[PDB]
Amino acid sequence: GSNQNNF
Ligand SMILES: [Zn+2]
Repeated sequence: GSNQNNF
């Protein structure tokens, strides 16, 4: 799957 981190 794809992963996104938005700090
Ligand atoms: Zn993955």
